[PDB]
Amino acid sequence: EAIIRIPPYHYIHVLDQNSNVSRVEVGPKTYIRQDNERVLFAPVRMVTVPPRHYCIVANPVSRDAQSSVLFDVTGQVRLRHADQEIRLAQDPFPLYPGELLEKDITPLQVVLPNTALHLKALLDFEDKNGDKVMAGDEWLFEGPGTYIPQKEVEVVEIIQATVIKQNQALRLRARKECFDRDGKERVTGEEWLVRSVGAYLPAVFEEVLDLVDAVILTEKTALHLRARQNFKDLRGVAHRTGEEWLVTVQ
Amino acid sequence: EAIIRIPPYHYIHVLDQNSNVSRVEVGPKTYIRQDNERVLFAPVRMVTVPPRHYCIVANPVSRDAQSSVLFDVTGQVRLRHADQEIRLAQDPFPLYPGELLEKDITPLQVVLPNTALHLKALLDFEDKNGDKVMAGDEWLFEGPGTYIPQKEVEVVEIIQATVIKQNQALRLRARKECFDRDGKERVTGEEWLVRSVGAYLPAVFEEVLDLVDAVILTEKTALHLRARQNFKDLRGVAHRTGEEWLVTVQ
Repeated sequence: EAIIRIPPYHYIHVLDQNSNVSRVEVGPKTYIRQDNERVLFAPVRMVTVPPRHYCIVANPVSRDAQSSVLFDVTGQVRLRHADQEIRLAQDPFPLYPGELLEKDITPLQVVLPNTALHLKALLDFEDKNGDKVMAGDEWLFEGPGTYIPQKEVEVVEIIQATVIKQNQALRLRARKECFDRDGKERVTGEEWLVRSVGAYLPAVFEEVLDLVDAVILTEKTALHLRARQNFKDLRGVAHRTGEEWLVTVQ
Repeated sequence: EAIIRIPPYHYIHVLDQNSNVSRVEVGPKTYIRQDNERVLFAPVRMVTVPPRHYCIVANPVSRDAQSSVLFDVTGQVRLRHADQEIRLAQDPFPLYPGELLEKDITPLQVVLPNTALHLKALLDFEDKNGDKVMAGDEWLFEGPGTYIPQKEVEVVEIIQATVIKQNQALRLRARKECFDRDGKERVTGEEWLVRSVGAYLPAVFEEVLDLVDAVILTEKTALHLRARQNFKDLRGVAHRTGEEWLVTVQ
């Protein structure tokens, strides 16, 4: 039918095959078609973003300073074919020609007060504070809050804060050379021990091992152990790479 | 038949295939149809919301400041394709075109005076008090009362208040790092003990374990126990990670 026939917050792409300038006809209206405004698709609803949600739209539209959707000399929509635009809660924005929906509408990303997101940047970019973000930096999203899902970052995994009970410690194994909470250089595979009571939130590098509990030392017993390598114990005694000594209640 | 023929609080969608501006014709009347007001469905009743009930309507209608159902330049109803509207007790509101009923009319949500709802937000939003609600926060609906079923929140489970009899205690296991009723940081898996007599309402994080009863200590007997880890008992005595001592009537 030559008459195209639109519901209210709907829009269709008219294929002006005198120019193929496919342009969104934001409804609603009894738009009339010559074969210079050829309709492409159906009156399907094309749902929008509910509050505090996000949708991933392929090939978004380039926007000027006033956030206006630009058109070129022939009237075709100015696109970002090789970009992405994270659309938060907003009106039923017209899907301009080229604008494809990669990910349909999805709920926002939530972290529990003691979980963390391994926020891996996939693409080099600059954060809002604007200091530096390398193409693949690792930074840990903190506890209670909500992250804004961006196109340049990827949530590889959710990191549950492993719990360090008293008389228990976490055998942390870094897989890259870096620092720790205390501040001494932690190298790859160097298993170190943190005794801070609580739910020690693992960093981007700490591979969590088993929770080692403190052995039980009454005056009836003494722990006979061998040092695997040079270090200084909690009491402040230098020990060699295999010297066997006793730790007691004293 | 060219005559459409409506009962009183009924309404039908007329498909103006000169514009397909499907618009609700709120009855009742002897509306007459050219093929520019094409009827879509039947005089089926389309029940409304009884008092203190709620219905979930897909694709609700956008409303202005005066809560008027808007129309666009061609007269098609202004919809919220990507939103929800919780309809409380109200009149037989016209189901405008696009407006679908996700959940049919259902009774309101009730909590017994000592049950609780694990109110999980599915979507990021702001509560009525307006401080902050992250996308997936956990807050416990309290006792005797009624919650308003919202689109942004989900009742995962009903939480029966587990009962702590005297000489009994609850072995609470948090699965996230957080605080407790007393106020000390409770980390994941750290089983702690609450001795407050009553029906201790479990929090959003407390996984309830078995109810441990107080052992029976007459002067005839003494409880010989070993401490699993460093702590301070109720009497205020530091105990090591395996020191075995006796607790008596004294």
